[PDB]
Amino acid sequence: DIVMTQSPDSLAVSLGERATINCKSSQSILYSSSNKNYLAWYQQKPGQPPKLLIYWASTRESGVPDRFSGSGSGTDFTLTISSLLPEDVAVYYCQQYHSTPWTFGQGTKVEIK
Amino acid sequence: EVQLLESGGGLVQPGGSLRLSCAASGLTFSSYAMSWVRQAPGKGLEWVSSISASGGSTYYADSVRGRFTISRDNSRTTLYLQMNILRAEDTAVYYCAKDRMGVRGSGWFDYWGQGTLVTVSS
Amino acid sequence: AVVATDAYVKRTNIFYHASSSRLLAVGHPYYSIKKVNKTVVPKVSGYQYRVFKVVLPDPNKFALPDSSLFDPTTQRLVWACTGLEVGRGQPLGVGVSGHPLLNKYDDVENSGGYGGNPGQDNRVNVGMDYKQTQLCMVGCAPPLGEHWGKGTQCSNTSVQNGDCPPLELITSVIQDGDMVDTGFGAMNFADLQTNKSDVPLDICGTVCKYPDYLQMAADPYGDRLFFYLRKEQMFARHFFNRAGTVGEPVPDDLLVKGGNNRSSVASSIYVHTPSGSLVSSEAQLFNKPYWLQKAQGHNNGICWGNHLFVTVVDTTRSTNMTLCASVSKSATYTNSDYKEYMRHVEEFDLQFIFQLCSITLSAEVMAYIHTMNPSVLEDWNKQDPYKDMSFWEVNLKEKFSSELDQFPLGRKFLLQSGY
Amino acid sequence: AVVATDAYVKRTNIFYHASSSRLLAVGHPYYSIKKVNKTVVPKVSGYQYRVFKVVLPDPNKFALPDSSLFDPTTQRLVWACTGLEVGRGQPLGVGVSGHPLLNKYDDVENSGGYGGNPGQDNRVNVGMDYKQTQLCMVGCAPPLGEHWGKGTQCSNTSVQNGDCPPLELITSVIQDGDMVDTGFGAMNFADLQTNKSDVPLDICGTVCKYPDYLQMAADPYGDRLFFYLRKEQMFARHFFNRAGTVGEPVPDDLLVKGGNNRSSVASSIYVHTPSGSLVSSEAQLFNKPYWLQKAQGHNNGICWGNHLFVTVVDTTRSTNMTLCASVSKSATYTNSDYKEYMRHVEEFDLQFIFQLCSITLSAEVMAYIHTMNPSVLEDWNKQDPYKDMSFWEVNLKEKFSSELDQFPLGRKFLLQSGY
Amino acid sequence: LNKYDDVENSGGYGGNPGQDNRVNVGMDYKQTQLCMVGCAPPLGEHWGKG
Amino acid sequence: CWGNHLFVTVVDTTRSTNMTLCASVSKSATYTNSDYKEYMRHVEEFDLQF
Amino acid sequence: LNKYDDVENSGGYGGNPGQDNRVNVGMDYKQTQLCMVGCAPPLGEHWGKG
Amino acid sequence: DLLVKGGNNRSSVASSIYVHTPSGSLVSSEAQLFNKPYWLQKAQGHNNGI
Amino acid sequence: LNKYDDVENSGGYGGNPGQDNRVNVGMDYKQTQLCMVGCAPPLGEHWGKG
Repeated sequence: DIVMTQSPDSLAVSLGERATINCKSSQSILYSSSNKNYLAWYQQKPGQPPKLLIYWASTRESGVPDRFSGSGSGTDFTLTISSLLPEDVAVYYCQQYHSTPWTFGQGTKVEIK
Repeated sequence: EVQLLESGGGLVQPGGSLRLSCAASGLTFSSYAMSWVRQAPGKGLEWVSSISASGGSTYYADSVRGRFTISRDNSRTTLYLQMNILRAEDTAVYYCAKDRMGVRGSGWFDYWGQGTLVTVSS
Repeated sequence: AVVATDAYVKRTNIFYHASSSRLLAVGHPYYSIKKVNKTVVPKVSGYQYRVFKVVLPDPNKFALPDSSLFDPTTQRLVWACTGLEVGRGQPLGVGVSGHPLLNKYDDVENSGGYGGNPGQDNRVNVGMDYKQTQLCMVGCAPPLGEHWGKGTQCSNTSVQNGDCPPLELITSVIQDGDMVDTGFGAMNFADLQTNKSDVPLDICGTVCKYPDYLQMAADPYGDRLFFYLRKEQMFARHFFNRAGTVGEPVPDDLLVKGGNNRSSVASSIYVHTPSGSLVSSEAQLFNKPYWLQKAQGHNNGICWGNHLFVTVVDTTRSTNMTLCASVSKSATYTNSDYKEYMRHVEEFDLQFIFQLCSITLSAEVMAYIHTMNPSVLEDWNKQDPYKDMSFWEVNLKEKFSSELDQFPLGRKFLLQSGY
Repeated sequence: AVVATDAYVKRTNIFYHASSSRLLAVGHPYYSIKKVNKTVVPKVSGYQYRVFKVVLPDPNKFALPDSSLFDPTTQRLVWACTGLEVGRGQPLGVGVSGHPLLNKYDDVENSGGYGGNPGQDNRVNVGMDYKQTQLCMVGCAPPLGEHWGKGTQCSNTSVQNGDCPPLELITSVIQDGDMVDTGFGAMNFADLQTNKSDVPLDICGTVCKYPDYLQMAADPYGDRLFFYLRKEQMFARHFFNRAGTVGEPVPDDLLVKGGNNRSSVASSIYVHTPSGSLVSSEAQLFNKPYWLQKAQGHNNGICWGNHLFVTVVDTTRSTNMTLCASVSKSATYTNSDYKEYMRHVEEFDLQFIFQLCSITLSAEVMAYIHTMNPSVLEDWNKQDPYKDMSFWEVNLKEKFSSELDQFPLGRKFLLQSGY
Repeated sequence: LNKYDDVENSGGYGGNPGQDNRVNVGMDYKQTQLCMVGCAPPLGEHWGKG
Repeated sequence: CWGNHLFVTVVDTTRSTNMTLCASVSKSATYTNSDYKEYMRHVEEFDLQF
Repeated sequence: LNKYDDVENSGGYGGNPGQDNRVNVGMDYKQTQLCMVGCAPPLGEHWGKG
Repeated sequence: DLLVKGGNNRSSVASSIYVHTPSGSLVSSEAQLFNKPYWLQKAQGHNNGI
Repeated sequence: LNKYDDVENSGGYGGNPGQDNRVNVGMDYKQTQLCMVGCAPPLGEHWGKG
């Protein structure tokens, strides 16, 4: 079973600054023929169901602010919040849907400083 | 305008059974595959079980296989989870999640339910 | 008036056996792959009509064993069909067709939903198998086939876009490669349906026909068919629903209106999926000799103009084989190392036994034959609609032989006749 | 020209009965287990051709009641077959085949919406049962079988990798242990499918064959089959796709392009799952005697060269039993304490009644036989074409006896004939 | 059409009906072939309100 | 046949394929399906001989 | 009706019932036809408490 | 040599011991053997019902 | 009863057989009828450990 490790621990980002979060798998996720990385990034607020942020490791969901971004390949991935606002305090998770069982990360808690 | 409502949580003695249900409001239910996702109190998100759009095929995790069961009701537009031989490790909050693709579905979820709490103790 | 051929043709005791030998066709089962140049791979399927035009040698020029047994001036000769056998090869199987994007809004057998509205392009990948059919026909002219086509709208109020096209029953000639109805009807799917996503690929761009037994039976002379056999079966497997704007809404008096999300009445165009139950060796018609004893009409198996037309449909052996080719080789089973192809192969062996007949051309006989078919008289001494039609030409000019006992059908014929 | 065997061969009243006693075979049903030495455990399956070569004693050499009737110098003797019975044991059943890693993407019989494109290695564990077949043929020479194989391309432009291989119809001789068509195709699955994951483990690396009746019925002498019986049936259970790049995409004019989530057209290579129907005992062909009276060729049940070939296929008794062996013992049912094995067992009983025949060797008769077969005349005083071929050899040299009533089939024969 | 629940193989009591629980249903009918010939039109029986 | 009359009653449900027709009101790039109107028709063909 | 689980093609271990696991079930019976004629009323057998 | 090796969780080939579940088709009264007398006309063997 | 997966519609490589994966299974058997008459008790054949 693919174990996803979120390298940065719960980190506090200053006001109006970028935030970076790294996700790593124990197997290669990329498919070489079509250049597809099977990775999704979710956001959850305290007490509410989590909301989708990124899919295919690059594409962005409708209604999601452009401030978020995702990148990476192979076994390394990063999610970056270009600008920080008070509404972005949440807990973020990375999921792989390359192979069953579909596993989520341990979750990283992002909070203002 | 798509909503998901869950019902069936409560206390139950160890070894007993339970049933959860999830109702979808403004959605073409017959198209999208769906899943149940557990979350322990204070821990991370864990997959449980998934069903095909037409209900033909189902998938379970290793720790869940044999005890739980997932079912579909397209005419009444409801999703069922039957829980058998409960343990103390299953006290958590359960989520009714909707996939993106239809026939078997790629494993990322667009909309989620509100979540219902299941407790197994004395 | 019309008189039977028995009245004015006399039969002799000369018998001949002709075999076409093994015939093969290989090609794609759905469409025909043509490159920029031409059609390298034809379209071969089990749900197609097989029309064989068999060409016989001219009995007049053909050197008979005896030329002194007939009058060279006052008599002519013609070939009369006596028996035949159609041999198929390959194992029994069934063929799967479908559409990657087919119009199927919802399942209505054990599902009915009144949730969200139907958006644009609700199409699904659907595969099925067709209705089971077998048929064999023999005649002098290609058979007639009926289908339903768009009618001609005359001088009237100009129709708005979207009005129901008028329907007409169009009769035509069944040529080689024309498809057969598969449980969706017998219509010109190219003209009566515009979306091009309502039926599987192998019929969504062509016409499906059904033999016209009533008119072919009502014909006066009886040259269209001497002999036919048919056997078909199907059942309804799944019921579903089509998506689109409804042309004719349900009348108010037939239902009680609903509320909330039930106010919008769902689509009411209901369709099913055909199937064929079981293929078994005890229901087949081929690989069996038929002795054409008495014709249904007046033409009693006489072949005018040295022609013969044999029509075959057989969906009992219709397996579509799948081939795989390896573009490259990688470490552990990449899906992009392999290319997939679909093929269908069809094999025949047609065997016939013919008899010789002679006609005495008196005044009444000459006049009657002139009234019936002027070509028969003009030949005994030319534009023909068969010129532009596509058939499968089987030539038997150098395959006649009277050594009956040396061929299988010859042995069966000699044993059956007893003498 | 070819004459019937009834002319130059004269039968006698000297009947004989022989039997092969019980024949047993035990082995793995999918692949033959072999250690570093060789095949310790053979491969025995219910979907294999069983070809028995029965070797008969020489009529001239062995003992006769009296030699006053025949002339040793001006005459010779051959053995002719006049009846047989093939008896099978073990209860009726159905055998299950499968593949741990089979190429199957989606089940398209009934679905909703679209899903994404295949990744790499989308392969699943699939089991199924096959098309139901049972046949039996008998002849002097081994039967022929047809299949579809890769073709050799002549001198032309060098083909790029991944092209569709050309197809050829190949005819060969069936040997003991060859597989049968199973509703997937009668084709070479080892050459034409390179991924090795498209059909179950039985036939994923072998050649399926189908009897070639059309050409064995057109042999000039007809030594390949005296008689044959066959019964087949199947139906289609499930339908599904395949994963891999499509060699020939759907033409641009046959479909209307979609948008958004229906943009990428799904795979249009459709396959079904065969299934035999209900197994019964009233449909059986075996455990029933057959009386050879008239053959379909010219050779009327006369054995040349003191050998005979029997080909049998029976898939109605094909249960794979399962055995379990205990490695150790634990407290509460450890799953790793047991080891699971698969066996298949087959049991046969072949019984024949033969008749003694004499041939008068005149000059023209001798010339005719020499033209037909040189080995026959050579032996009436070498390398056989069966040097490399495989058969199940059954010797019946010391098993001929004229006490007909003492054996079960002899009483049936005496009831039938009456004398 | 007035269909509520599928009782061929059922599990649990989901609940009681509300108002307007009707679904879109299709099916195929009983198979019949029939031919009468007579001088007068045939009589047919049915069940009506008393 | 009294009065120069006959009555023939026929029921045959074994040929009851409901044909579906589609007509186009407009043309769009990517299959809007609001362009298409769907109609349904059924046809009976008879031939009585006495 | 008293019915706990479906055991035909249902993987899963056996849970212990609680109280009143009954469900609403419908079916159809075995097909039968019978006709007898006599002078005395016919006899019939069944199994009862002894 | 009978398979092409997979990767990731496909590396360990799954079990290949396949079993099925039997079932009789239909019970009917026209297929019974019993409740009908049998007359031993001629035996198959030498002992003729002694 | 020892059963792991229903390979008819399954085969996902997402788990391995653990310890004690047995499930409750019910079924009906192959349908048989047989009647034999003989002076001596009939023989039967089975497969036993060697």
